[PDB]
Amino acid sequence: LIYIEEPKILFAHGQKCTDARDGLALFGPLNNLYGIKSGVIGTKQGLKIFRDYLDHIQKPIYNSNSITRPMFPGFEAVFDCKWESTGITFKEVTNEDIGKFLYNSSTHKRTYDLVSLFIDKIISANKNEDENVDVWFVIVPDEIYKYCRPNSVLPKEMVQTKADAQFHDQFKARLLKHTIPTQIFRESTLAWRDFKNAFGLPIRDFSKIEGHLAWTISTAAFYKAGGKPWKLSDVRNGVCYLGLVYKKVEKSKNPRNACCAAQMFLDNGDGTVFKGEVGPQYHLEPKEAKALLSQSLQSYKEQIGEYPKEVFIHAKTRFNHQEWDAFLEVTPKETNLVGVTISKTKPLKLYKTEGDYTILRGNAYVVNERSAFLWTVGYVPKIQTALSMEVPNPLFIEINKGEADIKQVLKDILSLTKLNYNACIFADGEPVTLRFADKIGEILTASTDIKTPPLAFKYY
Amino acid sequence: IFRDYLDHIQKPIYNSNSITRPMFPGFEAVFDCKWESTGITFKEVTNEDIGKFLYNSSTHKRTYDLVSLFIDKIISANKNEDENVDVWFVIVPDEIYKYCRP
Amino acid sequence: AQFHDQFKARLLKHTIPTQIFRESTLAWRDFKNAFGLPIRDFSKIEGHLAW
Amino acid sequence: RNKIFISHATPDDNDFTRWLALKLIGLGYEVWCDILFLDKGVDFWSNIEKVIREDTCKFLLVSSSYSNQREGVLKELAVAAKVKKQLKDDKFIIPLAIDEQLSYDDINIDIVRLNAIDFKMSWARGLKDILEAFEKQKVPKEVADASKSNLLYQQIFLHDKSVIEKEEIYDSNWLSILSFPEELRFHEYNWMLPKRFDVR
Amino acid sequence: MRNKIFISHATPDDNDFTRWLALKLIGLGYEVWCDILFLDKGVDFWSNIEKVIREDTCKFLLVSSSYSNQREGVLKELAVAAKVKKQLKDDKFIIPLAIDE
Amino acid sequence: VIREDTCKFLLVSSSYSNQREGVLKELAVAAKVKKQLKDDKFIIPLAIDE
Amino acid sequence: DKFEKTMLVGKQKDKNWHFAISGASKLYPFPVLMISSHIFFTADGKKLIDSSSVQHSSRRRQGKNWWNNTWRTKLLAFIKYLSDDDTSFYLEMGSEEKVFVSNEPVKFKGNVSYNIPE
RNA sequence: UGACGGCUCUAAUCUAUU
DNA sequence: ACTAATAGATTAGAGCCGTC
Repeated sequence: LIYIEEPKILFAHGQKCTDARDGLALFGPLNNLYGIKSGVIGTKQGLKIFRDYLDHIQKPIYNSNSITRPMFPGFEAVFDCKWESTGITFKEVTNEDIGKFLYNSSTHKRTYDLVSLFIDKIISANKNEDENVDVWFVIVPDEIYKYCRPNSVLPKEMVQTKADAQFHDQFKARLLKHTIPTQIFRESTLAWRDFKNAFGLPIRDFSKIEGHLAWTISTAAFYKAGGKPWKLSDVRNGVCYLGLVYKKVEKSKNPRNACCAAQMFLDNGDGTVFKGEVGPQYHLEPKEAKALLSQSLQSYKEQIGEYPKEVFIHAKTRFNHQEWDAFLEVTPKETNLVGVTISKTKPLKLYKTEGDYTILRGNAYVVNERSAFLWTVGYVPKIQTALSMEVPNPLFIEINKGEADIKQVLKDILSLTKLNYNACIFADGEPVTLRFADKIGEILTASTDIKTPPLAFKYY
Repeated sequence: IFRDYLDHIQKPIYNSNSITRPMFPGFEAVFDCKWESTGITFKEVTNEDIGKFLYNSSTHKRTYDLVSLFIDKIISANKNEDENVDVWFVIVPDEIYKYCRP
Repeated sequence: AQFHDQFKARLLKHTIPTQIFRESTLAWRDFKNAFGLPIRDFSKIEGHLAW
Repeated sequence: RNKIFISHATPDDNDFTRWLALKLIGLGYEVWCDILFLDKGVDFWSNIEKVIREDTCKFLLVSSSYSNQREGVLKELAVAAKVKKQLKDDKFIIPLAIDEQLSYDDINIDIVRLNAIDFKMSWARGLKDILEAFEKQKVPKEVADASKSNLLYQQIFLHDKSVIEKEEIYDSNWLSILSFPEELRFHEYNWMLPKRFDVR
Repeated sequence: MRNKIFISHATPDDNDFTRWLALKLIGLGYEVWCDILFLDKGVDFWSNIEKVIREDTCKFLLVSSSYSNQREGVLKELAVAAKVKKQLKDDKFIIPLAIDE
Repeated sequence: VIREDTCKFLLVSSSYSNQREGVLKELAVAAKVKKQLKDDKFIIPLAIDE
Repeated sequence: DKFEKTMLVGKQKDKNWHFAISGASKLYPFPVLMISSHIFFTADGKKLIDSSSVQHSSRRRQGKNWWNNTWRTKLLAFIKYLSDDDTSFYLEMGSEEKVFVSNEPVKFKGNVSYNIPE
């Protein structure tokens, strides 16, 4: 077990620290933006949720343990950008129209119409109205998500209305045509103080997490405004990451029909994605395999100027000869390409005999030059608490095809543990190219009528 | 030209006479906004790249081609890029609209 | 034949506000004719024009 | 005269002062606080006088429900009232009201007349007004550099929060097999074992 | 409970009147606090005067003079008393005594 | 000695009774016991020096 | 319910928790008998709770107070409970065939750690 | 879907033998 | 023909919790 050092993430004025929460709270984001225009919709009551607690976000929200839960000074103090009660294009969604829409007994059409009720209001607003909305903000009530969701279940206490399936992915996918980033909130993500959902205790959240709960809420609502909070430095140039996860497209027919949403992270600090191909087993046929690389790898030609020297394509699935051989002659010539499969295949857990806390994260157990493990989850020296409360498991990282120094490989996956622009955590337990390709894989499969270029994260 | 003009209207500039052609104290002092050389999204369309499409003589086809060079970048940056732009400034040279005019 | 219409009409699918500009309207100072007197005398308007 | 002395409750205003001082160090100022130094001890008292009477140019005092009626803060504040006197600097003590529970009518007499810097509603505008006030008063300062705050962050607030070269032994969930049976025998039972015998 | 009638003054400039005041005032029965013959000596002057003003003071009787108006120590008493006067919502909390002719 | 029966601390506030480490050591010990003895009239710094 | 001063089965509110292991033999990286750690719950100590969601919920709330030591001593004691004579544990393939497997999990060495700052 | 964990539960498939 | 296979060793969904 040689220890892999914890990586670094940059912040304002080119500085380099190690914590996303701590660095922003003290240093700030890299790019300088002035203000954020918050196009906000939702029910009339929900307006009294977002509006006041939005003012709490630039107030100092304290943490009981500044070590484990880092500081949060505000919003203008941390992000150097202004957020205020202006631009609030409150498209009042009456509960009576939702009432005749929410209680429908259908599975998809209940979500299809209810999403459409939210969609047609925001769409016209960015078409006709006079706000420069950057982060669209759709506050969704509680009863809708409790009823309208995957395998939707509705009890029979107040039955009045009668007749993918997910609310979130259908919402995001439709806006790819309209090209608007949007933030969606559910339950008491904001109104946890006075919710007392089950009983008096706020079962959703707590004051301890509130210090960095508003970190995740703010950082999710900050990156979509064209900002660049933190960017990597230890990732070298000329290296292409293709984090791809095969996603089942249908739930009823053709179980072997699937599509892959291959992310493509650049060397110039671009968390770019790419559209893969629909490959019908569990493999990308050369018809689709050639198209992926010839398109995803092509972006280096105009984004930088030349093809990357190394191409680290990531996956949770092993390859076979047909996919890999297609990946050679389609485009990559004189440029290295390596297929790395990262998965929690077999549980190898390590336990510390002397002492009580769990294994520190960053441990790599060699098995071969082309296979090892990576403890990207576990104890953190800085926050003095393990990222995973339970005993963690490593990422079985083996080089399926190609030859590369796996120790050089291992610290590179660890490098992609902090580009997690959906939460404020010290490190994410998966590479960003593989973690963020699951949601976009879920977005691009919500509908079958999208022509998506290599779109960035903020719409997903 | 923008690197001259864009920050030129931040400072006050006096015309020949302010009674008929009034001066303005500047963008920050008048319009109460920040608008400077920051967030610039220089996307160079090289003259050889423009010339390789401008050299076509069929105005029924060339004029559509010249716009097609511009929009494809704009929507790409709008969708498949990270940078945010509020108002886009297509600085088409006088030669572009000299020939592609009725 | 003027690309003004097609350029802005093609962004209606994208709905991005593009301010069409020109070198003459933005580079009055460095533009000079053959005889030495520029055709566009935008100097005096460089007030309410910049408005 | 460069130090910006911060008076506050030791364990309570740490969150703000750690923010404020490291912002002040981040903005380039030099700040004394009881949490910006290690190997302390005799440094407390008998050197605070030297760092205040000869090095402290501005006294940014943290006003809060915890700093109010505290032996350490009041004593340091009483010094600030005196240290303001020999030099011709009436704007040497600058209060900072942070706690919401501390009403503006419960402010101690040493800073009642002094125009405080508001932080309760928002820490950002208070930090900015801190900057403009120093610029207007020509407060001595160096170039802005947040690496000093990071250095003060990693050296002080990350001192015993790093990795150390130490040999450890970890137990796992793998039980290695020592030896195996000598031969794996394929028993050639041609139509001798039943076809559907379920050999399991 | 605020029953001590705190009377503010500057230096020993007034002190010969204020005990003359007190020896009639505490002579007649008013609980009178002064920073000369009633100040706790050997303790904080600054913290004590605030402690009585903020909590123990019932009435604020400042003396006016050419030497009891521009002094910072005296001005310190008026502002906190005024803030306490704001808390008490009594304008007549501060009662200037025009002692000097 | 200080914890037992130090009583008051009437210090000679001379021009040279402040930089000395010994008088401060008594004062520093006095400072700790002052909170330990929860007293406020503990120190009486007699200003003798003209 | 103790093996070498190690409690393997205990109490949690009204649900009795039991430490359980799942063994999957692998020839990679080297011939091993890979073990997994699980907590399973019985209403009266003899019948498992026939509710996967409840068992999942109970296991999530039973490991709440279980740290690295609580996991490892329970695992090693249960594994050492399967030890045959002194330092191994045989798997019987025949009347004379046996596969001795070590009772002590494979040790690994690391040169970087934290200082245990309480 | 603020989220990151951890496991837990299902299903499918490639690879050879009734 | 592959009809069934019972195991290898991968492979997503996907609800459920815990609180970094």
